[PDB]
Amino acid sequence: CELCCNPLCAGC
Repeated sequence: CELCCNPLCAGC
């Protein structure tokens, strides 16, 4: 998620 690898991460 710190890389926004998954767009459903918070803030992505």
